Amino acid sequence: EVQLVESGGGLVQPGGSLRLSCAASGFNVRSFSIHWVRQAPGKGLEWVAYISSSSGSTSYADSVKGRFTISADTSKNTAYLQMNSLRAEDTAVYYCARWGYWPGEPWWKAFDYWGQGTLVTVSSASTKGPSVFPLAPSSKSGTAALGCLVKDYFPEPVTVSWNSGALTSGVHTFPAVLQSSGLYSLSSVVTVPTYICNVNHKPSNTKVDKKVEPK
Amino acid sequence: DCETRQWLPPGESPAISSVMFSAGVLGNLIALALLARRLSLFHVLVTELVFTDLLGTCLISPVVLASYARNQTLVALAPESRACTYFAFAMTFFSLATMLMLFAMALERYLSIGHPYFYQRRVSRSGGLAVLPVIYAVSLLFCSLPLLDYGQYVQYCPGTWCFIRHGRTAYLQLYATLLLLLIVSVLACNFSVILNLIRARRQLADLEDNWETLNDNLKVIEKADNAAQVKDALTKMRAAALDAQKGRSPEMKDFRHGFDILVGQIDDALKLANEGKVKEAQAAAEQLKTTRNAYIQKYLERARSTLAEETDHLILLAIMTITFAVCSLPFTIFAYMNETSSRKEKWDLQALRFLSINSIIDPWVFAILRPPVLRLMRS
Amino acid sequence: DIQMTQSPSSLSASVGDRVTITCRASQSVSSAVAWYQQKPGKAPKLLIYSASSLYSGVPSRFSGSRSGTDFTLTISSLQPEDFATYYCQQYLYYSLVTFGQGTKVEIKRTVAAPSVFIFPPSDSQLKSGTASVVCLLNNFYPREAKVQWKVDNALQSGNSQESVTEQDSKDSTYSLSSTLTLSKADYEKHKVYACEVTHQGLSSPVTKSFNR
Amino acid sequence: PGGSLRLSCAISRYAMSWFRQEFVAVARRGAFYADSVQGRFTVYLQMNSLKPEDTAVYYCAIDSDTFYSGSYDYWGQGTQVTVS
Ligand SMILES: COc1ccc2cc(OCC3(C(=O)O)CN(C(=O)c4ccc(F)cc4)C3)ccc2c1
Repeated sequence: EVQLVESGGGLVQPGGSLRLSCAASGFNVRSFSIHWVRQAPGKGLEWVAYISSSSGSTSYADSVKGRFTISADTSKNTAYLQMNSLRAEDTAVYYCARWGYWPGEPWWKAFDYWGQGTLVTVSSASTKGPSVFPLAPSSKSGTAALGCLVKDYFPEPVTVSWNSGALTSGVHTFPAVLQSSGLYSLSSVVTVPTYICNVNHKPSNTKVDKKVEPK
Repeated sequence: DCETRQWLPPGESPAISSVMFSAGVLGNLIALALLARRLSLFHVLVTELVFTDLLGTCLISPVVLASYARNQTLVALAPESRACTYFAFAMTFFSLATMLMLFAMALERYLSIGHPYFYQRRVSRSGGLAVLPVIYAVSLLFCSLPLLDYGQYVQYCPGTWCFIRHGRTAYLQLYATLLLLLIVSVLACNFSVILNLIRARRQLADLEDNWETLNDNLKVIEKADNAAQVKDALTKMRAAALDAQKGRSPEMKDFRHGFDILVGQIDDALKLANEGKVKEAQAAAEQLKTTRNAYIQKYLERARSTLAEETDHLILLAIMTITFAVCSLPFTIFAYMNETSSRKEKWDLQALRFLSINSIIDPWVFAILRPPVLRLMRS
Repeated sequence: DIQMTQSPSSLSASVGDRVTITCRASQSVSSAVAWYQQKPGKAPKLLIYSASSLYSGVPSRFSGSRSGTDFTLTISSLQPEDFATYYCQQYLYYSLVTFGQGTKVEIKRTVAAPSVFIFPPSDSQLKSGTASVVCLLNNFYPREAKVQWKVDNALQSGNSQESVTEQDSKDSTYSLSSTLTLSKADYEKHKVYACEVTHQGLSSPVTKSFNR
Repeated sequence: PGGSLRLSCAISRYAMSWFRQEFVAVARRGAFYADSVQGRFTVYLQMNSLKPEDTAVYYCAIDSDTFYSGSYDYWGQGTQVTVS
């Protein structure tokens, strides 16, 4: 069926260049214009670039004029977007779509098929291991709350579990928040009437254990 | 008292019948002349209605004139009140036939607007010419119920005429019910045509506003020089063009195609603007105008005149219907009232008189609605 | 330069209820307005195209209407599979594509009392050099809330990071975490800290304080 | 039991809330009821299907904040309500 696969996204240093690719399957790119949409974390969608492989015209957004270059290859039936002189605002997710040419129905069905999209992150920082800090409740506190706070980890995906997965009731994992220096911080708390919080990081390959005791 | 009276009452004014006969004849002749000066199916139906009214007058008036000439009632001048039946039959016969014709016209208007593709097919004049004998035969078969022991005729008279009997005979109630049903059907058809014409006027006004917006955007493109203003005007023009094709005839297969050609060219111009070509874009706009003069100007003109004629005919029909109501509502109301009371208040006579003046009012209103009727189309 | 303005930004309802979303365009667009449904952690999907017809594949519960320059998306009956973010988009031209501000339908329930907890920085976190005080808000149905930091009976502006989770599968109760970051000197000089929570459902703002 | 008393309070851009002395209901610009209030009452607080365990004073409050942050400062005097 009609499918659009994006690739080439990841981590890019500020001022560098990145080449994103959109491969179509089930149709030919010479009969449908290729559009790119960008979505920031905690925001909506935004059109960034468009190309029409039938005539060869291209268009970009007013905020991205002079920095992005879109092209299409009919021999490989795909689209390539080159990005130069990036900035911190370029941390988003890109999706590829097709919009039909004007005559008739294909134009009206705008963005009928959306691709999976890829994540792009522009940040100038080095990878750091997950520094886990336990959170202890008061000594007096019926129900109690035990938490563990991980800080100063640059890569996004990290896993936090309680009792090596045995205790999975009442575990609340908050989304990571980016700090000013560029390092993420996450907190995992649980409500209980030995409790070990294990934090494993995929890129840094670091596993940290901690024991929380009432104050 | 009329049934026992066999002599003309002294002091009765005979000028009323002669004046009505002369007015009806003059109106029918004027209507026939005006129709001969001009055919559409509605005009043929109007001509047949005028001819039916003329025949009704020419069959009714000589009996009334002979009644005054012989100074005797219909029961006296003719054996066993034969005329008192025949006249009454005539007084009913056309009273139905013309009425049916009205409905036919209304139905035509419905078939004109309610089913456009059904009317677009070849409708030869033979259909309208054959409608008249069918209506005549139906009216004769319906009015043939009296004289066969089903219905009777009595003399509700000031001294000159006869009509149907109200009593055990149920023919009068059925006739009044048929007249009321025909009036309701004509009113429903008129309201449906009114709603459809209002919708058509709204669509035409929207199309005219879209065309005016297109012309304004084209003038802005021609006068502008900056790329931003040209791009904004092109966007507005494309939006107005897409807001005009929203309203399956063969010509409708080209008009829509013409808009597709237009919008396409607009897109081309926008591309030129994204390329920074100003003069070229202007040339593109010129091409746009050419396409407009090639494909769109004609459709608008056709839409205007069509609707015009439509409204004209509509108003005509409406006036006619009003007349018919003023002529037949009194009669239906009398039919439903109690015979005793109907005589006690002397209501029936009045209704009959109205029916009679119907034959005078039906043709003349036509001569009243001359082709210079645009004032009324102004509303 | 069409700027789509979407008035509905946050609405809560249950299954079987009718939902109405309104989209307004800065410029007159005939029919180039579409609605898209994006799930959390998934790609969007077209629901209604040209504001009149329905997409081939989407359920018939969604409908579109137009009035002047205002477009309306109507959902007759909600379902557990229709709880996602909604976006309005204009496609009048290839180079003129502008999205709205978004609309995410939520599951409504009974308002409860938020449980507020406070967590001071640990000893290892103080040895690291940066002290982080945590204020936890658990089990409050309405997301709309406010947390204020007070040190020595003095309000703090800035340097506070808030994180709110999504609705749980069992009960639609959000979780909020407020982190206040300071240095070792600021933690040692100041005596007490506190976080005050103001939220619908509480007569008085709930304060949670800690003293070193 | 079975009372159908109605309570009124003395706006458009702000939100209104009712309390029992415990939160009752809130009218925003949707309407969010409490645990025992959901289904029984309707918010003008149209109280219906009363029960004898609801005999307490009902107050009124107006949210000053425009983001529904739950900031109540214009607390009304309240009206005494007794069921059965
Ligand atoms: C239906 O097709 C025709 C055509 C011509 C007709 C002529 C008629 O004339 C007979 C009358 C007379 O004058 O002798 C008129 N009559 C009145 O009672 C009367 C008085 C005033 C008034 F305004 C209307 C009527 C009896 C009667 C029916 C006619 C019917």
